[PDB]
Amino acid sequence: KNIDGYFKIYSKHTPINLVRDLPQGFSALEPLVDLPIGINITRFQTLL
Amino acid sequence: WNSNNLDSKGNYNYLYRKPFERDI
Repeated sequence: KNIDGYFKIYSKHTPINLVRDLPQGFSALEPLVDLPIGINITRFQTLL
Repeated sequence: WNSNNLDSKGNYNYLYRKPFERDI
């Protein structure tokens, strides 16, 4: 998320065995990184 | 502070046009 010129990153990792879908359950994401970058953002893309 | 003793010449190298947003 991008707020007041800060780009904030949260994340978590979990073991799974369900290939098909997101698992039905709960676990929260911790803050990892916070970038004071000031960019106006409207679009994004992902690296393979 | 005033920088008339540093940045004046006049000097045209300084230019102008929001909350921590640049205007490139």
